Amino acid sequence: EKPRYKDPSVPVEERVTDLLGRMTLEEKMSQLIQGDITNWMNETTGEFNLTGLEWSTKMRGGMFYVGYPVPWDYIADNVKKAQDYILQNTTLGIPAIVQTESLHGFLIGNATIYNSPIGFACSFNPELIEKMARLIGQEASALGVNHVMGPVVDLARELRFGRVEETYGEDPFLAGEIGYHYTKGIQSHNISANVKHFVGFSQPEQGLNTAPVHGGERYLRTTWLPSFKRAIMDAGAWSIMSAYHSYDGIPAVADYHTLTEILREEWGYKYWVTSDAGASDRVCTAFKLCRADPIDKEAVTLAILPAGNDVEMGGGSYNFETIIDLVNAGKLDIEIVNTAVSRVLRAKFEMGLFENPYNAAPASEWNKLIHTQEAVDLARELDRESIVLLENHDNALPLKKSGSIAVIGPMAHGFMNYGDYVVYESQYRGVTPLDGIKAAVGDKATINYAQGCERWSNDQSGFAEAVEAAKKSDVAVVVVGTWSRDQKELWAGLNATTGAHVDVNSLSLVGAQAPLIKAIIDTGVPTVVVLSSGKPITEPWLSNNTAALVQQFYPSEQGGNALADVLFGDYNPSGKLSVSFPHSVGDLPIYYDYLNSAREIGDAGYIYSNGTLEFGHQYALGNPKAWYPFGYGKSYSSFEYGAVKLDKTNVTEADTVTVSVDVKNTDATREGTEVVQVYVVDEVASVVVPNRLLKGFKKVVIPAGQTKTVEIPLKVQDLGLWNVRMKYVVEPGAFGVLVGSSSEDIRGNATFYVQ
Amino acid sequence: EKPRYKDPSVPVEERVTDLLGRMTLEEKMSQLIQGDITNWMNETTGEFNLTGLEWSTKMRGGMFYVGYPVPWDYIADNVKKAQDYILQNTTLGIPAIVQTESLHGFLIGNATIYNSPIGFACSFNPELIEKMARLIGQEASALGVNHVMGPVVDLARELRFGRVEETYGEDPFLAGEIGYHYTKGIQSHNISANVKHFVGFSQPEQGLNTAPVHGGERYLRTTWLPSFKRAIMDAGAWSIMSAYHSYDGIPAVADYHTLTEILREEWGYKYWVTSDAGASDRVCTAFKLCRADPIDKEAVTLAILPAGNDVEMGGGSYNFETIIDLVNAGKLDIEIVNTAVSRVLRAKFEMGLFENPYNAAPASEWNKLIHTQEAVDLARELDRESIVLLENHDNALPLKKSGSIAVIGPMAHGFMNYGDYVVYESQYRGVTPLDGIKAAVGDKATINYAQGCERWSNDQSGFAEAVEAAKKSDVAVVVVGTWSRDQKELWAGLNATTGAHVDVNSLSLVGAQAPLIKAIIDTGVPTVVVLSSGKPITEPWLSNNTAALVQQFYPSEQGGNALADVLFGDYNPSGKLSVSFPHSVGDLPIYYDYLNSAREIGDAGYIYSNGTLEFGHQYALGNPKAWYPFGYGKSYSSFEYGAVKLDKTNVTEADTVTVSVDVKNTDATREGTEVVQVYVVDEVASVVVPNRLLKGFKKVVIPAGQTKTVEIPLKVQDLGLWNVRMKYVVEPGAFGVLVGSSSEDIRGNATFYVQ
Ligand SMILES: OC[C@H]1O[C@@H](O)[C@H](O)[C@@H](O)[C@@H]1O[C@@H]1O[C@H](CO[C@H]2OC[C@@H](O)[C@H](O)[C@H]2O)[C@@H](O[C@@H]2O[C@H](CO[C@H]3OC[C@@H](O)[C@H](O)[C@H]3O)[C@@H](O[C@@H]3O[C@H](CO[C@H]4OC[C@@H](O)[C@H](O)[C@H]4O)[C@@H](O)[C@H](O)[C@H]3O)[C@H](O)[C@H]2O)[C@H](O)[C@H]1O
Ligand SMILES: OC[C@H]1O[C@@H](O)[C@H](O)[C@@H](O)[C@@H]1O[C@@H]1O[C@H](CO[C@H]2OC[C@@H](O)[C@H](O)[C@H]2O)[C@@H](O[C@@H]2O[C@H](CO[C@H]3OC[C@@H](O)[C@H](O)[C@H]3O)[C@@H](O[C@@H]3O[C@H](CO[C@H]4OC[C@@H](O)[C@H](O)[C@H]4O)[C@@H](O)[C@H](O)[C@H]3O)[C@H](O)[C@H]2O)[C@H](O)[C@H]1O
Ligand SMILES: *[C@@H]1O[C@H](CO)[C@@H](O[C@@H]2O[C@H](CO)[C@@H](O)[C@H](O)[C@H]2NC(C)=O)[C@H](O)[C@H]1NC(C)=O
Ligand SMILES: *[C@@H]1O[C@H](CO)[C@@H](O[C@@H]2O[C@H](CO)[C@@H](O)[C@H](O)[C@H]2NC(C)=O)[C@H](O)[C@H]1NC(C)=O
Ligand SMILES: O[C@@H]1[C@@H](O)[C@H](O)O[C@H](CO[C@H]2OC[C@@H](O)[C@H](O)[C@H]2O)[C@H]1O
Ligand SMILES: O[C@@H]1[C@@H](O)[C@H](O)O[C@H](CO[C@H]2OC[C@@H](O)[C@H](O)[C@H]2O)[C@H]1O
Ligand SMILES: *[C@@H]1O[C@H](CO)[C@@H](O)[C@H](O)[C@H]1NC(C)=O
Ligand SMILES: *[C@@H]1O[C@H](CO)[C@@H](O)[C@H](O)[C@H]1NC(C)=O
Ligand SMILES: *[C@@H]1O[C@H](CO)[C@@H](O)[C@H](O)[C@H]1NC(C)=O
Ligand SMILES: *[C@@H]1O[C@H](CO)[C@@H](O)[C@H](O)[C@H]1NC(C)=O
Ligand SMILES: *[C@@H]1O[C@H](CO)[C@@H](O)[C@H](O)[C@H]1NC(C)=O
Ligand SMILES: *[C@@H]1O[C@H](CO)[C@@H](O)[C@H](O)[C@H]1NC(C)=O
Ligand SMILES: *[C@@H]1O[C@H](CO)[C@@H](O)[C@H](O)[C@H]1NC(C)=O
Ligand SMILES: *[C@@H]1O[C@H](CO)[C@@H](O)[C@H](O)[C@H]1NC(C)=O
Ligand SMILES: *[C@@H]1O[C@H](CO)[C@@H](O)[C@H](O)[C@H]1NC(C)=O
Ligand SMILES: *[C@@H]1O[C@H](CO)[C@@H](O)[C@H](O)[C@H]1NC(C)=O
Ligand SMILES: *[C@@H]1O[C@H](CO)[C@@H](O)[C@H](O)[C@H]1NC(C)=O
Ligand SMILES: *[C@@H]1O[C@H](CO)[C@@H](O)[C@H](O)[C@H]1NC(C)=O
Ligand SMILES: [Ca+2]
Ligand SMILES: [Ca+2]
Repeated sequence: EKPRYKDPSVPVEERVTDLLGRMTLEEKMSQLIQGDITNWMNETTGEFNLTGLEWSTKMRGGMFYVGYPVPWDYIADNVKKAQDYILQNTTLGIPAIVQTESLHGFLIGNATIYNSPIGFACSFNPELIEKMARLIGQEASALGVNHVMGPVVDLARELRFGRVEETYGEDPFLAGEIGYHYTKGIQSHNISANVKHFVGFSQPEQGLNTAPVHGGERYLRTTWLPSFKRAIMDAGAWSIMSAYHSYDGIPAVADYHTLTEILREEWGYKYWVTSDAGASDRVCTAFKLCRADPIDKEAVTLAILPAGNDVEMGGGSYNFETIIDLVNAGKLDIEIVNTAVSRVLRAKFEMGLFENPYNAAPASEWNKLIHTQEAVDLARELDRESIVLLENHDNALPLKKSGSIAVIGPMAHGFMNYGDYVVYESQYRGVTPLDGIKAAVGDKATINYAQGCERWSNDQSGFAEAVEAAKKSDVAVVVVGTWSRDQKELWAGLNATTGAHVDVNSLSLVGAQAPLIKAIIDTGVPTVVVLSSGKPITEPWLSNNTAALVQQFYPSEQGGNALADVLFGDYNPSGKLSVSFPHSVGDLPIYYDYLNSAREIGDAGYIYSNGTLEFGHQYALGNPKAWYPFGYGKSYSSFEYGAVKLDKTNVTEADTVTVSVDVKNTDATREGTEVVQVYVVDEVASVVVPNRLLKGFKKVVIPAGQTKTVEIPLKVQDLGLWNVRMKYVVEPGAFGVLVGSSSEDIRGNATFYVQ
Repeated sequence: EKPRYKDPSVPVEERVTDLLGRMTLEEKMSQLIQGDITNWMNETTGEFNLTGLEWSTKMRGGMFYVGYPVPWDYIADNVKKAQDYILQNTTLGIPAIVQTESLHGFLIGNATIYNSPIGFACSFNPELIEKMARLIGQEASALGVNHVMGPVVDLARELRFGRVEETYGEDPFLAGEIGYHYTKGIQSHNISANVKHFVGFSQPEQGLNTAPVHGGERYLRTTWLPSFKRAIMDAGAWSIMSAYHSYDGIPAVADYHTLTEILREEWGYKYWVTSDAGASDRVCTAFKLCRADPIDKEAVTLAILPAGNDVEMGGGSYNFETIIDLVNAGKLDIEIVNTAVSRVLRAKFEMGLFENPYNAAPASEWNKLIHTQEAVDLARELDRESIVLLENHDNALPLKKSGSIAVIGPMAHGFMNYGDYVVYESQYRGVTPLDGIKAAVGDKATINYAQGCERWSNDQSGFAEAVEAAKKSDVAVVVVGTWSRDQKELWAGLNATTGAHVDVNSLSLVGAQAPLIKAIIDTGVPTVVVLSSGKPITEPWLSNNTAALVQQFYPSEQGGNALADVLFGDYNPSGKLSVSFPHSVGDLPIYYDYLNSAREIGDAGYIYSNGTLEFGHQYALGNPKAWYPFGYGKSYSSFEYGAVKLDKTNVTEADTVTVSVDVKNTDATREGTEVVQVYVVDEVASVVVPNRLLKGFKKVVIPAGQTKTVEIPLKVQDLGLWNVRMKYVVEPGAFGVLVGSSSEDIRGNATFYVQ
């Protein structure tokens, strides 16, 4: 007599079948459309509108967005009102999924802000990233959130595109490892991850946000899909978000081959796909696959729902409201609707929502769960591990805590240089470089600060003050780079050089920043430049014209403390680049995993700083090789690698090859951390393959003078290619194993053979 | 009793069967490998080596290259020796194909040099290009050549790549029309064309010569293949050359899908495919599909010959010498060899070579066939029709033949600015801008010449002389641009900014050229800039800071006379751009036929010349829209278009729609020529398609005040797409017809509907 779907002990598929058979067609439509908390919650006052909750639950009640910059109790209270309404005032009581952003911290004011993804990928520390994700899930779940819109497992393969910072770099393997760990950390709370943006999104034409992508099926399977497969199938993500683009002319939101044939029929994915925000309308408005004005809502629904895009996100025209009419007209098979709903319900059952619909903590516990010291300490630790040392001439770094230090530049103080996907007014809280350097030295050194310039201006009126600061100091630290905006300022249109919908046609420093550096170097004071940015910057004259060069991708709220830890030697920098740096925007793309036959062609030309021209061929007056390659990063210590050893030389597809190498820290006094990287070369292939691929790594702490044996496993099944019949095969033959300190700095090699 | 293959009256397929059944395996191998005239001809002395001819005919005798910078009689005599040896000293007497380059003129000294392809495509005059090709074939056949290595029907879709100049622009339709006409003109002589480079070659990664191409099958079929289909199938080209690249990871030289499934099984191509020069070795050396050192010649042959690449070009390791061993070992089916040989023989029979093996004229007739006044006049006419007027402020142009005129700049005099694929020392003959301007004015104007700068230097020591020339003149013409090299200097490594193996990471003027222009403008003398180049140049400040701006892609030997014809008003410029011009190399790609959802996104930023920054989004500080779009070009006259009329509004796939529009020349006095362009929009599609596509045009001469009715046919069968099943369909629905003066300057529109 009680419904079987309410029984926690019944197998999930039986619960899904029982619930689906009780649902009206309107109740099915409602599970597939995303609502919004502001449908019942006034964003300024927090005041409740029942009529709005009734409508939202009826028409778009399966899940709703909560990413507004409001007090914690507005979110907790109005989420509770929604879950209570569902239980008391609907027949079936299907609990809502409650969605927000988490990219590099729970998107609510005064929560912990971690460094941006492109930066924490430079840690090469997926276990530390899993701890971050567990703390983000702790913070989110405290307020009643049960779904976060991450990770991004897109690859940074088009450096003009504004969302490079949101990715884990250009490499499929590193992005897949980080996405697996991030997904696992979030879902350890029974909160759903949302792997995005499926698939092939982040190589837009011209670098423009949402522009179409040129590519074939071999590139899609070889490069784009692996990070998705690691986060979705291996970590068991409960949801996916499809993308805005077309890939070889098929919209991602309407691609049956990717969303159904690969994702379900090949991989066996069990759960649901949502569109991106207004991605449904784009089928007509951007792609012209239907009438745009007025929008053909039926045509949108008939394109995307049968393709395998189960859920329509807000931000569009709510085209799926046509489902009732389409099923009643015989234009849409009820089985397609039932499959979509089943996917959403399956995730909600497995998450535990029917047994625990509202997971918020009481108000008295929020300060014990959100912005804890454990989370702030982890923010500092992970930021510190992400900093990449690019140059260090004649032991300029680390700095002594003595004498006088100039701290110069627009990114040194006055605002926090956060990446995108932070809440409004975040930039007014956190540790700046100046704050961290002043705290580090105390009364032992004099700090001479000068802004030098505004990041958004070519005005040089601040230079004389900065030159005076440098001249009165023993060393100068100059902090410059790119900037983004928070989730109100970005969409209001305030100036930026990176972030969603902020694309660039140049990677050089903007405004007076490069001339500011030149003015300080020209004092003859040793000058340490810190790049504070969301993507590569092209200024190759910095490598040999400064005393040291440090990369800190957009910081955590502890950014200046992490930076001072490295600058003063309390931490030996250990980061390695997650993305290759070109010499110029004219040299793109620059990824390290180019196909054999790319990049290494001919001789490069050069333009001397005095204007002399030295003509070459690839290019006439420039260089297509990376300025700094994927995996690059220096240390205050030096590392010497021994002979590479394999445990097995003659293997099957079924085998694991363990790579062993002894690494010695040859420094006289300082412990350091090395990221040992393993690149695999498929020496002879039946189709053209990537020249080399990262397939393992290990980050190892090595005391001064000590030797550590580093072991890295290679699963042979993971080393295959997509052959001329579009089948995945590990072909018999030789595989080279290249071991070293970057994708170019190879210190040893070995070979094994697949039979 | 006499062999059937010798009977001219026997059907070609019976001749092929009879000859093939008489051939040894070595004789079959020899038809599939390209020899070289220098195997028997000393390039310096012309002296004959019989032993060399015997070997070359035995091992690689089907065809041979003759592109060396030698006297006419060296070519004629040593070709005759080869054809005579074949007839007297081989069993079967299979006549040789005799190959050279023809791109923009027969590649031998003192033959007619036409303007480069990217330039003559701006004529939008395929009938005039067919007359050029007929004259190139007259010149080549005079010396015993029977095969030319063109046309290039690649598209200029990557502006960094050095071979943009060799193409007919970025548009499939225009490139297909020109390639059809060029092929037809050559083959009217019973000389074979060689359509190249099949397929998808000219979008290399990073812009680098021979680098791999990312793209899908829909892009390949939609954009890359159509120009090939027009030149190959509609004009009946007797040969094709495959390319150096990989496309989505399949080498073009080893692609069974393109070379066999599309080219033969879909299209029904009857003839042969050659590799490019050393393209066979690349299967191992660049693509790593086999051992490189020592080269696995068997593996190369097993990859490319069965794929459909019949003939191995010289410049590699002559891998096909393994055919005998491979057939004898049972590794290569004799039927694959027999099919390849049959394709070569079929072309040789159809050409008429067995009846006429040596087509050279006698020496007494060479000056009546090569470099005739008819050919030189056509060179001037076609060059003049190719010049594009970009700007003309306040009737600066045309110039009067009075007063004083300054002629300034590195490209104004001292060398001819020819494109690539000219013979060694060509640059010392032809009409420079200065030569043409001095000839035009005679004693009616004073010409003040100054070089101003060297194209390859930032030295400004010549500026004072040029400023003095400008100040003493009423108007200044400044000639700058890019440069290439001839077929000895290019491969010797001399400096260049365009041409095969000369790729660039910037499109801005090189060296002191832009500062030279600024120095002349700053005199206050009206300044007319002529861009003399092989591809777009990015200098947007020229549009509104000069008096006039003229584009002349690399000239003919009559270049300065054609330029003076336009500058002084004897010809009203009529060219339209074959390729879109971006604002910056950071904005690429820039083709006009982008897919719906590309390019038109968001708001553009700007950097003022005073350094003020104006932030946008696409891009933060730049503009992804073209500076000048495909099809752009001004006139001294103005044109007013009437209403667009269609003869039929309701059509089938079988129908032709004729577009009619009245065009009036509204100038007070001057006749002018307009290129009326017709763009088709498929308003609603089942897959994402190009936003608009050129599908017809007509170049029309209109006297001042006159109205002409222009009629352009559209074959509805040509307006389809490649659907989600990769089938070509013309889908029922609306097609917009946009008529105008460029791809952006649309003056009228109409709609028809397919049933
Ligand atoms: O109306 C124009 C303009 O008016 C001004 O008055 C106002 O200041 C602007 O806000 C406004 O623009 C719209 O703003 C919102 C964000 O609004 C905040 O600012 C005002 C505050 O008062 C308010 O509290 C805030 O809500 C933008 O939202 C962003 O939308 C993008 C997608 O939209 C962009 O990208 C695609 C392109 O096609 C569009 O034209 C472009 O604008 C999101 O991008 C995807 O979003 C999802 C998250 O979705 C969630 O937020 C959006 C919502 O509709 C949906 O229901 C939610 O689930 C990510 O997970 C994906 O990774 C990402 O790809 C942004 O996150 C989102 O914040 C509007 O775009 C804008 O028009
Ligand atoms: O050995 C290095 C260097 O030594 C110096 O001493 C010398 O000055 C250089 O010549 C030399 O380099 C080689 O030069 C030849 C051209 O040689 C001329 O200059 C010297 C003169 O004394 C002599 O009479 C001349 O022959 C180059 O030839 C060009 O080759 C390219 C292809 O090679 C390039 O592109 C691919 C890349 O993989 C290579 O590394 C790169 O060098 C042609 O490109 C294709 O060629 C065909 C035409 O083929 C015909 O010419 C080449 C020949 O082997 C073949 O048998 C012929 O059919 C075009 O139709 C295609 O469109 C194009 O894609 C050039 O046309 C060709 O002139 C050598 O590359 C170079 O190594
Ligand atoms: C970029 O945005 C900043 C705001 O972040 C603008 O800064 C304001 O500029 C005016 C005059 O330029 C000042 O009086 C305000 O005090 C500025 N605010 C801050 C926080 O500095 C800046 O003008 C914008 N720049 C451009 C070029 O758009
Ligand atoms: C580019 O190539 C030209 C040859 O075309 C070089 O010109 C020679 O330069 C030397 C000294 O620079 C002169 O003495 C010769 O007279 C020049 N020859 C000509 C024909 O002008 C030029 O040097 C090269 N430039 C670079 C930067 O490589
Ligand atoms: O200061 C450390 C040294 O102690 C260690 O021995 O070498 C490191 C690497 O320095 C090289 O790479 C960076 C360049 O900028 C240097 O000039 C090189 O010696 C240093 O950080
Ligand atoms: O000189 C002719 C005029 O006679 C004709 O009337 O307009 C033409 C086009 O000029 C426009 O386009 C080019 C820009 O540079 C001008 O400023 C525009 O008026 C002229 O060539
Ligand atoms: C939210 O509250 C304020 C009143 O204090 C109001 O100005 C605004 O209109 C309200 N928003 C909505 C959509 O009712
Ligand atoms: C309350 O919500 C209903 C239904 O969406 C809406 O019509 C009404 O305008 C809302 N009132 C306020 C004050 O926002
Ligand atoms: C249920 O709806 C009734 C109005 O019909 C309302 O009085 C009651 O507060 C609602 N309860 C919840 C928990 O939403
Ligand atoms: C959390 O999710 C797992 C996996 O579906 C499930 O087994 C478990 O019961 C869930 N826990 C709760 C408390 O709902
Ligand atoms: C800086 O110096 C070293 C010279 O030892 C060199 O390897 C590197 O290429 C130089 N970097 C740049 C950007 O010029
Ligand atoms: C510029 O620097 C180069 C390289 O050191 C040198 O060869 C050249 O002579 C210098 N040029 C000038 C014009 O000073
Ligand atoms: C061609 O002739 C000249 C002799 O005048 C000679 O120097 C050169 O070696 C000859 N070439 C060959 C390959 O024999
Ligand atoms: C003549 O050709 C033969 C065969 O290729 C070659 O061995 C011999 O060296 C050549 N002699 C000259 C003078 O080039
Ligand atoms: C044929 O070969 C013989 C040498 O065996 C030679 O004497 C004769 O000149 C050759 N004839 C021709 C036309 O090549
Ligand atoms: C020229 O080619 C055509 C087409 O194959 C052929 O019909 C004709 O006989 C040829 N003419 C000569 C003189 O060989
Ligand atoms: C030149 O001037 C006209 C202003 O009427 C404008 O259309 C064009 O955009 C300007 N060109 C550039 C390159 O600024
Ligand atoms: C630069 O030009 C802009 C645009 O005319 C003007 O707004 C700005 O005031 C000028 N800037 C300076 C610093 O002169
Ligand atoms: Ca292999
Ligand atoms: Ca249509």
